[PDB]
Amino acid sequence: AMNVPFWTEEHVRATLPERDAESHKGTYGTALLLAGSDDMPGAALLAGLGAMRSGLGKLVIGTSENVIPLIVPVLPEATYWRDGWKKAADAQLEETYRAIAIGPGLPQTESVQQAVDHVLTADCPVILDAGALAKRTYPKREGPVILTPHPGEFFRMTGVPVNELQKKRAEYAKEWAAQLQTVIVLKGNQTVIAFPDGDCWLNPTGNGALAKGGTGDTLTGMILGMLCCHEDPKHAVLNAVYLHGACAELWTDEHSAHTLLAHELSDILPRVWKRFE
Amino acid sequence: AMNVPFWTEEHVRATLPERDAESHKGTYGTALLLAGSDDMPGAALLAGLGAMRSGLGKLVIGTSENVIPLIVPVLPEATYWRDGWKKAADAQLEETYRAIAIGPGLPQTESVQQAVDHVLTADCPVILDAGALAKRTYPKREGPVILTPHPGEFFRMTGVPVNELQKKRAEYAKEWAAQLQTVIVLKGNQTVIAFPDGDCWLNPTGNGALAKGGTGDTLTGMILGMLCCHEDPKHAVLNAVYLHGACAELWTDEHSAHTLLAHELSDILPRVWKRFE
Amino acid sequence: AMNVPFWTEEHVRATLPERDAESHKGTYGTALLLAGSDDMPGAALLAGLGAMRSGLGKLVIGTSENVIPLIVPVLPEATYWRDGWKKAADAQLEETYRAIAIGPGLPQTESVQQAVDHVLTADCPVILDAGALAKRTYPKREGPVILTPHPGEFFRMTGVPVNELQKKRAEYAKEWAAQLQTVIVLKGNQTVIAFPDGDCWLNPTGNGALAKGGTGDTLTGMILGMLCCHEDPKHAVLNAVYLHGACAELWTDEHSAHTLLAHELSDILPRVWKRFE
Amino acid sequence: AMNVPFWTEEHVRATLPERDAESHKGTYGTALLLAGSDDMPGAALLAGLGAMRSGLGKLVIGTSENVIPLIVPVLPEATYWRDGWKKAADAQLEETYRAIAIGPGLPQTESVQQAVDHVLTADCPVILDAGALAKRTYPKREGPVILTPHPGEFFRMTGVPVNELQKKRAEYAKEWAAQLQTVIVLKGNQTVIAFPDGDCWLNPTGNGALAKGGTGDTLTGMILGMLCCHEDPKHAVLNAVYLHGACAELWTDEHSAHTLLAHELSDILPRVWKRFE
Ligand SMILES: Nc1ncnc2c1ncn2[C@@H]1O[C@H](COP(=O)(O)O)[C@@H](O)[C@H]1O
Ligand SMILES: Nc1ncnc2c1ncn2[C@@H]1O[C@H](COP(=O)(O)O)[C@@H](O)[C@H]1O
Ligand SMILES: Nc1ncnc2c1ncn2[C@@H]1O[C@H](COP(=O)(O)O)[C@@H](O)[C@H]1O
Ligand SMILES: Nc1ncnc2c1ncn2[C@@H]1O[C@H](COP(=O)(O)O)[C@@H](O)[C@H]1O
Ligand SMILES: Nc1ncnc2c1ncn2[C@@H]1O[C@H](COP(=O)(O)O)[C@@H](O)[C@H]1O
Ligand SMILES: Nc1ncnc2c1ncn2[C@@H]1O[C@H](COP(=O)(O)O)[C@@H](O)[C@H]1O
Ligand SMILES: Nc1ncnc2c1ncn2[C@@H]1O[C@H](COP(=O)(O)O)[C@@H](O)[C@H]1O
Ligand SMILES: Nc1ncnc2c1ncn2[C@@H]1O[C@H](COP(=O)(O)O)[C@@H](O)[C@H]1O
Ligand SMILES: [Mg+2]
Ligand SMILES: [Mg+2]
Ligand SMILES: [Mg+2]
Ligand SMILES: [Mg+2]
Repeated sequence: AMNVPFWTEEHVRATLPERDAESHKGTYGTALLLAGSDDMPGAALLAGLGAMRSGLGKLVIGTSENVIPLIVPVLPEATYWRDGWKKAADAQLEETYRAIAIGPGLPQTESVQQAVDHVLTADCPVILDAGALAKRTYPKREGPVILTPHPGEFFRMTGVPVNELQKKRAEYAKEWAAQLQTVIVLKGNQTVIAFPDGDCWLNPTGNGALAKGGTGDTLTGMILGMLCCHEDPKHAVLNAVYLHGACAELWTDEHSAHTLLAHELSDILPRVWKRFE
Repeated sequence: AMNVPFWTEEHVRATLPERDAESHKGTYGTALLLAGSDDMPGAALLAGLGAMRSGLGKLVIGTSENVIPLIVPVLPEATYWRDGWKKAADAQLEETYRAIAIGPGLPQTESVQQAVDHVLTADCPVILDAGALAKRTYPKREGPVILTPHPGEFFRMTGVPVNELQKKRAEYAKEWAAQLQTVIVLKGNQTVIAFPDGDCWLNPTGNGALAKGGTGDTLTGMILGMLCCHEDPKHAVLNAVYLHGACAELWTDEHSAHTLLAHELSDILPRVWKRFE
Repeated sequence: AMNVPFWTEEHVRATLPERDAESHKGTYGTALLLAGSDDMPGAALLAGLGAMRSGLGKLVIGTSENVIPLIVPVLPEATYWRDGWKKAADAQLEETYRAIAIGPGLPQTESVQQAVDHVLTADCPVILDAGALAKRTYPKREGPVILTPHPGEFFRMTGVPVNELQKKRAEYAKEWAAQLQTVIVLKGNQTVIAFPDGDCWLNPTGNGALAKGGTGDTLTGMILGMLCCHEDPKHAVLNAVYLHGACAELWTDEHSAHTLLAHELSDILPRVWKRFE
Repeated sequence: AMNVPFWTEEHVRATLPERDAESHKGTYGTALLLAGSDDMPGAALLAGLGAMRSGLGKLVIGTSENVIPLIVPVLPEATYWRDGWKKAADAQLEETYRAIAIGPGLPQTESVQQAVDHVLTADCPVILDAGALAKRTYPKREGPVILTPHPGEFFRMTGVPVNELQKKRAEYAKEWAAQLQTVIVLKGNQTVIAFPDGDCWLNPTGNGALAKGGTGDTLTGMILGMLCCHEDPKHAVLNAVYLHGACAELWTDEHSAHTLLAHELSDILPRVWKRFE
């Protein structure tokens, strides 16, 4: 209705970063992932794999103590801030991060919001997902704040009922990105990426293989890692959404769309990303 | 003897569901898996992988507390109801599920039967396997009850000795599906799928690679997931049994039948299912 | 020197079992693996994978309590006898097994020998490896006892120094198989399989990729599983040793011999075994 | 500037060891890896996989008690010295090792230095990495001491600021290898391998896929294993650095350089090493 353009293959190709010969892990920064709780542990593994696959230099995972041992055998490249998401409720971060994500696998509690308020005093891009998404406003700060709601979460944030939202997705996503002054990645078929300066794009990739638990956790991690290796955080968000969907499309070439498990998106991304270089 | 027809490739092709572009995890429902105990933990991983591979939207695994950490690194897409199978002994479920399975890796105790009685007050299809199979009767309810005995379990349920059962498998499975008013998936070479309205089919797929611990746990999960994405639960049961056997047949093309491990059925299913689309 | 014959491809082909359409896990029996301790846990995973890959019907792993959780995510098809190897020191087994192995990852203690004495009152083939190998004698019983020493272990059992043993491997292995009335699988390049009735064979397969920790643990499991699916336990031992070596030979076609990890033998066996059918 | 030569493919080919038919795990020695702590557990898995992939006979991992269970399911071929890195602070090793590595995933503490001092009284090559790297001197001993700093660690060791170091890498690495009488593997693009007898080489392999957490942990393990199977420890160091980089180059043929995870280097090495035989 607003003729929102698609972020196309050519846009992805033009904006994906190089990984120069003369670079080291510091060049690509340290990200912080605040995710995973005792009854929702998996989201931390899913977002952690997503992030480390996506071009960062180092990853610190601030997860609940009992979730740590579940990540290590799969992702021994991550290090930990023990009970990090809980500790972030109590004080500003003393360490500097290139980008921060909070929420996958976290409960929708006031303590999580206290951690959000603390993380937002850092000077870096911050992603809020899942349990960190609430009806609230956001402080003026330098770095972008990126919200990644599915339509149910968007209802929670805005009071716009899902059946109404789905009739005018880009109109609502844009209106709320403007009002909140946050980026909004409104998930679904033709995911909307709405920027608070009024730029808006639709994502052309993806399919129903993604319509299963965990896929958004992987996405959150992909955005996190891409924020570390892209100079322009807009490109990081857009490329992450695009490549996430493209991994599902590769899967369905030889596998049924009913059978994908989220973590496999991370396994597919290395070859998919290569195709866009 | 009763000329029971085979559920054929063409039946599978005609009844497997689509996964539409305009769908999300809610479209494919949330299943509940009540499985896995401290000395039989593996069944929960096997049924959990089977279920998430088979087209559901979300999976909640109600397993013993100490089994949880053993599933997460392999299946980070599942969430948990801590000690769920034990808690189900005490009260009706307050959450709504698209389908429920109970029994793989559970002991054959009265407490498991109490959980069965509670789960049966939900309005959804329910699968009973392994430890949940007992000599008993079933309350009138809307959703189908699907029993998945091997011949030893069928003896436990009915008093029909295995050596007699094996002479007239479909006759006994049909008689007991009618008497109990449950679906009976009577396992073995030429698995019988007997419906309580008198429909009955034989499964043409599978081989001796399946004659090893855990394969039925994987099957239970496959039925669970297929109940979530098929409109007709009869088709879900039939397709699950068929595709389970077909995965073993793919394995034996290049691998010895002596060497299959149950979890690999789940790894094979993505490509096998694609062939039937 | 004694012109001991090789167990050849044609011998393997002639003696490997079928896995009939009309069979179930009971047909292929339940094995018991008594293995793995707190500072040597890995041997239980290695022997467990080896066994379940090798044609048994069910596997019960009697391992230390804290080792259980380390096996489950890799081998969810196994079930457990909690602290089984320790409990076997106290009483005869009340359950019937098709075959038993004891020792991989167990300490060389008197308590392990007490478990050995108890396991030997069962009527089935029994394999002793690693910590279960000691200087001792064996009671008259129906089922074969199969010892799987490397030359260091053979010295421990016999007092024959390794440098002397290696000069006349088959002569010593035969002499001691006769004296003890046990099968002796004397490991190394050209493994000797000596039977207490005086039959003796050399194994023609294998290479230096096997000269690394854990490979014998995998072998012990392979023998265990093959004892369950072969009618003649001599063939089970011989085929296991042969196929174990053949998996290393397949590895070295495209991978360096320096780089094999024991568990990968188990991953290779499905395709290798197929070649001999 | 000093015209330091590259260690080339032809050098690697000429110096990689054989793995003879008549060999066993003792031929290739037992290594000790002192690595992994509660908030940095992954380094032990990464270095452990690296080491066992690289031609040793046995590996003992002296890691913190709670890290053990995280390694076993991935690397069941390793055995353990429980809390080994901590115990090494208290006394000389009573066991003989072919080579020792200390530091990956260890904190930069005085207790780690006490363990270093004890390990150095053994008569074998010793690698110091990560937490074991400090500003210090080294006792006269037979076996080489091999330091594996990245430029940040080199600053910690020497006071040479990174921006100055990077202008004259080989000059500084050589000067400090001479002064300390240690081997220095100065990491980065064109890694410098400086020997204390004044030999020095540059590594021609590798790319930005390596510029991510954990890759140096894998390298430390590769050096450790190669020290066990090479007669000349200089060749072991040089070959390890070379093959490590070559694995990254193989990865980038079909996968994006942004997406490599360190543990995958270990998965690639078997085929890469084969190419140089
Ligand atoms: N190749 C390199 N060149 C320059 N600095 C480096 C290099 N590798 C690591 N560093 C520095 O050391 C830090 C990493 O320390 P660590 O994570 O403790 O191993 C980086 O953030 C850089 O500041
Ligand atoms: N049918 C579909 N087509 C394309 N993308 C989808 C579809 N269903 C779900 N997704 C994506 O899967 C993810 C779901 O996020 P979440 O609900 O947080 O797991 C988002 O990236 C969605 O845009
Ligand atoms: N693409 C979508 N369109 C409409 N509703 C959705 C979509 N994705 C998620 N939801 C809603 O939110 C619920 C999932 O919430 P959660 O499992 O907490 O992430 C679903 O059951 C739906 O009711
Ligand atoms: N020989 C065989 N041919 C076909 N299917 C088999 C065979 N042996 C076992 N199965 C199947 O393997 C599963 C065994 O279930 P369970 O005993 O619960 O593990 C069922 O789906 C059986 O029908
Ligand atoms: N296809 C089958 N035909 C006959 N008996 C079976 C079959 N599958 C399982 N059983 C019996 O039930 C036992 C397995 O029980 P469980 O291990 O408790 O699932 C087997 O040892 C058999 O005695
Ligand atoms: N160089 C070699 N050639 C053939 N087989 C070997 C070689 N080195 C070791 N093995 C085998 O590897 C296993 C070692 O057993 P263990 O010492 O118990 O791990 C046995 O099956 C040996 O025969
Ligand atoms: N094929 C073989 N030939 C000679 N000695 C061996 C062989 N395999 C193992 N050993 C000896 O036994 C030791 C291994 O014992 P273990 O690690 O306890 O299994 C080796 O270090 C050797 O001294
Ligand atoms: N851009 C690059 N080119 C080649 N090697 C690299 C590059 N970045 C990092 N490395 C290597 O990756 C490892 C990093 O070690 P560490 O910082 O200890 O993880 C070392 O082997 C470095 O030489
Ligand atoms: Mg989500
Ligand atoms: Mg069963
Ligand atoms: Mg051994
Ligand atoms: Mg390092």
